[PDB]
Amino acid sequence: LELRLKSPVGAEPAVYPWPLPVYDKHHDAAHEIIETIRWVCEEIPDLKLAMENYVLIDYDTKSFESMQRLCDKYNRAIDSIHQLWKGTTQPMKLNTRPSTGLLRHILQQVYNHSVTDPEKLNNYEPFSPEVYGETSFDLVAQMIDEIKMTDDDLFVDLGSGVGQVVLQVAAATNCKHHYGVEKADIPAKYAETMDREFRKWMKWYGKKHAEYTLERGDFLSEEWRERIANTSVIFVNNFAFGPEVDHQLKERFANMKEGGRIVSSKPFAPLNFRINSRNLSDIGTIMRVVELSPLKGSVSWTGKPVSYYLHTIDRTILENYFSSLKNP
Amino acid sequence: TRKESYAIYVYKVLKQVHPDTGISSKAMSIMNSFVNDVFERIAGEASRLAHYNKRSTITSREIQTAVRLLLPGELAKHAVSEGTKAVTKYTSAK
Amino acid sequence: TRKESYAIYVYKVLKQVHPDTGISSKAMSIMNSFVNDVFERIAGEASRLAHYNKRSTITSREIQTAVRLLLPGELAKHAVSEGTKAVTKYTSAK
Amino acid sequence: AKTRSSRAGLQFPVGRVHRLLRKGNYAERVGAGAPVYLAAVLEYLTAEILELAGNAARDNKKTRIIPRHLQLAVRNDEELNKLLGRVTIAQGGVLPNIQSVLLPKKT
Amino acid sequence: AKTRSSRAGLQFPVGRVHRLLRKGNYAERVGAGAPVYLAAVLEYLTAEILELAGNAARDNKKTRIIPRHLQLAVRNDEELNKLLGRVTIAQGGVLPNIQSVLLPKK
Amino acid sequence: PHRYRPGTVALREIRRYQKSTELLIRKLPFQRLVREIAQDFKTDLRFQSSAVMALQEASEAYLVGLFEDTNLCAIHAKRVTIMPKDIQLARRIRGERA
Amino acid sequence: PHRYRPGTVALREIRRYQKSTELLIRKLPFQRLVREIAQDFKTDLRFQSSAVMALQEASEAYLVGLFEDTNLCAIHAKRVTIMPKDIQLARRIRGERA
Amino acid sequence: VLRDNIQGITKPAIRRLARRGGVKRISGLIYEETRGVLKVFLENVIRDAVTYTEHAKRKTVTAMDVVYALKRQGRTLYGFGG
Amino acid sequence: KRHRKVLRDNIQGITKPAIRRLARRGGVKRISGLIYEETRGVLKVFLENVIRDAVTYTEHAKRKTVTAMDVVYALKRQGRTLYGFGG
DNA sequence: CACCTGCAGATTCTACCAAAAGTGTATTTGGAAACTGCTCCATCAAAAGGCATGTTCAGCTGAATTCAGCTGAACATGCCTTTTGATGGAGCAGTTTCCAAATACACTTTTGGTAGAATCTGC
DNA sequence: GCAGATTCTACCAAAAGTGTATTTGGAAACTGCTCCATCAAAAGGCATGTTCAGCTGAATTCAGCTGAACATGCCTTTTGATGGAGCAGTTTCCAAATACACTTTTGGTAGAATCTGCAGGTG
Ligand SMILES: C[S@@+](CC[C@H](N)C(=O)[O-])C[C@H]1O[C@@H](n2cnc3c(N)ncnc32)[C@H](O)[C@@H]1O
Repeated sequence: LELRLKSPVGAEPAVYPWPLPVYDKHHDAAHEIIETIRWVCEEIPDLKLAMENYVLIDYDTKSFESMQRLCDKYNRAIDSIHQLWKGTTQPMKLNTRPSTGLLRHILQQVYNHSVTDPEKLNNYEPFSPEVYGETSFDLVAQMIDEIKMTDDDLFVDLGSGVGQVVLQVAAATNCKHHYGVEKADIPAKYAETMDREFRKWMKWYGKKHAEYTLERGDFLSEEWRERIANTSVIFVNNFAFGPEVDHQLKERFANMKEGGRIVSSKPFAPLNFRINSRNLSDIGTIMRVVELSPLKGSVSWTGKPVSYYLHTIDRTILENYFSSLKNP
Repeated sequence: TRKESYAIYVYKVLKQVHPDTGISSKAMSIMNSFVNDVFERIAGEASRLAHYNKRSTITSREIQTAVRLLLPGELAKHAVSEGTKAVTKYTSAK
Repeated sequence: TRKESYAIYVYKVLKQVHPDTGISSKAMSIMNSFVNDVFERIAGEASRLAHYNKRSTITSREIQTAVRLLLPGELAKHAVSEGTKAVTKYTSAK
Repeated sequence: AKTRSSRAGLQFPVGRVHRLLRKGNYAERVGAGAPVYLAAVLEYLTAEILELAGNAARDNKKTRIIPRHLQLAVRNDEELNKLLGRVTIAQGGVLPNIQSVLLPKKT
Repeated sequence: AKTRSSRAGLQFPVGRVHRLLRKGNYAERVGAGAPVYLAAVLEYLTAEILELAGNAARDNKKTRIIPRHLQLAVRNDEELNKLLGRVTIAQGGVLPNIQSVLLPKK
Repeated sequence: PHRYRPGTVALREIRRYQKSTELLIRKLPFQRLVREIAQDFKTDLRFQSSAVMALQEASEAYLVGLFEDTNLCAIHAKRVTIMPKDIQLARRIRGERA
Repeated sequence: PHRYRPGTVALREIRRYQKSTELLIRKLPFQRLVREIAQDFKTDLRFQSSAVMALQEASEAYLVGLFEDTNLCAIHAKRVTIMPKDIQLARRIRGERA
Repeated sequence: VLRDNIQGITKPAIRRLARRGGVKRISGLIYEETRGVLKVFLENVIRDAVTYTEHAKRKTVTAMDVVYALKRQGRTLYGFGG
Repeated sequence: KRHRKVLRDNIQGITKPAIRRLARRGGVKRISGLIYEETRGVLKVFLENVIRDAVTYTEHAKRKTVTAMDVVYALKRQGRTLYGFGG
């Protein structure tokens, strides 16, 4: 028939059809069922005790019966917790921040339900701006922790893909607004469905999120020059978009107000920035650069570690150039 | 007999990147070896390439392919842009 | 379009050395690769030798030095004697 | 008049490079754009190595680039290290690198 | 007219070797003896390998030289092995060789 | 139920494969692997048949010789079992890692 | 009387020499070795002084890099002491004796 | 049942290669390590071969493109032309 | 020209401390007593090979003086390209 | 390791210029471009020859322990390399002369490569 | 028995060899001049040789457990047959590359003069 996993708070349950839909050769409906159940067990002590009953750890992905005895144990366990939650125990608070293992899982659940065919997004020829966005969880966590977000800030993702980075930042840190703009029609279209689904799923799990918009647009345009300058936290994914594009994005980080931070996967100027007598076209005349630690557990398809590079707008660099020229 | 070297051109470039930095004669000798080395490597790859394709002419297209064959990833990308740009500009000036 | 190879000459040599021994197609292709490979190594070495010495001409002397640089001991000695012998014989003939 | 280097916007000598290509016996003919493209690449690679070597010199509180700085620049840069993987820079020394198991104590 | 090969007493083609040298862009000029000397060297090396290869075919009870025999001849010959130290002979296999420590303790 | 001791058959296989020259990876799977890698450099490519075979002859000769060096490294550490660290040591010294 | 433990000064020496670039073999003795060897190849040769320095820079770079590989071979065998068998394995994998 | 292509280089095929290489006993982890090594080898050689293919304005990788690629990588191969 | 001392056993000029220093630059912490002679033997082969080719270039040019360039070319031929001496 | 003095090596000018490099007509031609025939490559069907998987235990790897003696650290002694200089002259390298040998066609001859047909033979 | 090597006839653009005339690289000849070999003298940076014992390599023992051998069963690979994607052979044609005579600019470099980064010693 179907398989149903009911909400711990009594939002609206998640329904998974039988036969099980497959999204790709690495993600199927069955694996989403198993992951929900682990993470709910981790949030609610009592739930996991009730998952101890009957047969446990002999379920398998496919076989109606094997997954239904697990689902059915969970649905009974949810009911019990809801009766209990009317009592001395109270609902799972929606001001409690998510933990990193749980947050990763909420985006994974959400992702599969917005994007019903991710392999297609993965066909790109390297060296163009059509190159589909999205970043590993670890990298984005490195950004969130090191480069603080405050509620006097504005977060923007140029080349956001499906907008999962923005979402992750908005549940884990607060800001005035959190945004995603993506150029290529297919991943951006999905970015809207992600924003809505993400909000439904954050309530469902009883956890806190901020306020965010994933927008469909073009991040390689004139309008977005002004958006970037009045923004103070820019995450931008680029490296595999070509030198041509790297130039045009650089020009737009130039428009940025003093104080602004740019977190990128592209070293726009050398780490150890030295003066040029033609840095009237080079972005490094207006920024301090340092390269953030490579993280292992985020390797590419050539098997290379992904870095991010922290660039900080500082006009002292510029002030010094000019003074050296005024002399003699 | 006059003996040529890329020294003055290496110096001009040094001054563009690091205005107040000098270079010892031994380092300049190393830079001159480097330039000659890469010139020969690229020229030889270009020569073979042209021969393999039964072409008697080495054009910027053979230099570009030689550069791609010889240089590691990111260096090849940037070298390619700089050479392409230099030729497009060169051809626009006459 | 003609496809030249050393096959017929390798075969003549085979008959001199082993009159009743044949050679398969794949083996012959290996021998053709061998001859082309040694030809290129020797020729390239001779080319570099002449350029190093600012000479426009590759003569039997550059071929000889190239052989001594490229081939291991005994092989070089016999190759040199074979080469010298052929140029002598050749030079003495109306 | 104007040099072919100025027309191409280069610091490296296009004329010289064209000449060297002809004298090197690389092909019967060498097109006009070949030396331009090649001079540009050589210039770019030299800019890259000098950028990094001057930084190594600065790191070592020196104003003059010496062979050691060229070596630190090349060996600390993945791509230049590969391009010069079979090249020895005289008076370059090596990168400080002591295998872990050789250090004393524990933890 | 007598071929340059016959005059040199060679089986390898002097004329072709001269031509290949000229068009290989090795030098602006190529002297008359160069292609003769080079052809003779190529002939000699060829005879050396075929000599040892043929012997290997014989030891294997075969009258036709196949790649395996060229590999056995080259790898069992110290000098040829070094000359061809960075060359792979297709369908050559390797020399029979088991590290002693791997043999059973009889 | 007859049973050869561990190693007896291994030794038998070494002798057998060192006597022959046929390729040891199956052709189609190798071809698929080759095409997939090439598609990342240029889409819609075709391959002459001899091109794939040359790649396989070269790839197999490379791995076989690498296994020989790997084996010397395992033996150097007084083992007779090759491990990943043996392949890594060999590649580093060959300068493929260095 | 004070004494550093064995290995302490060795580590100090490693840091010192990896920081510098001067040649480590005495110059005249190396020049005599070059002349002796060259003389056995061909009598009555003369040498430009930079030709001998070039041979020395190349010989030392070669030896330092070989000791790095040798060291990796000793460590591979769970030792910290390099031995002739480590140099031999390193040269064999490099194809210097293969 | 699906199958990742590099997984098509099977444990038995790898063991045979190892046997010709004189190897008597193999660690379970060797197979994946070998696959990784083989992929890097093919990526390096194929990249150059395709570079020659494209320079020739062809859509077909020829044996010669491969031979030239192997040769510049110091892996000269005899038997396929050149 | 009168006399010219006989050169012999100069491989011993490559002393134990010099070899120890070279191994330290190579990151080596402990050294077996047999390493010194082994290293001399390896250095002799290296030098014989490079010097043989260098002198071959010297003779070809009909010179009696081995130049820095004869060595640079010999090193290059052997895949040991050296920068800094005109090469 | 920041500060400070003596100095070799480096960046600072003057004048000379042959070797470059560039500007200007004439003449030549390599190879892009378009059309197209002939391979031989991609793909499908089915006859065909391993590979995947779980079981059992032999024997290998590596941990724990011990200790002989190698090899590092420190030291005394003084040899020989290094440094600073000078000098004869071997020989490398510049300059001019000038032929033996190479390039440059033009023409006649032979020859290796290709295509098709059919018989032969090592394995 | 048969896939692949061998034998034979026929076709011909491609080569290669011969003949003729011009062009030229680089040898011998003479010689300027760098720099190589060598002798001298002084002295201190290091090599040598020894003592002593820390701790490393090498041996021995042993048990957990990983890999080898193997039996059991089917799915991916191999083999043989067939439309076309393009690799090539052919023809056409000009943008662009030699060839060649001047004219102008510039990188070397010989010699003398003043500058300046940092080696080297100190605390
Ligand atoms: C590497 S993808 C981003 C993936 C996602 N941001 C992440 O970090 O995983 C880069 C994105 O930049 C987008 N892009 C490029 N130029 C743009 C432009 N001018 N305006 C908006 N988006 C642009 C592309 O469409 C592409 O999806």
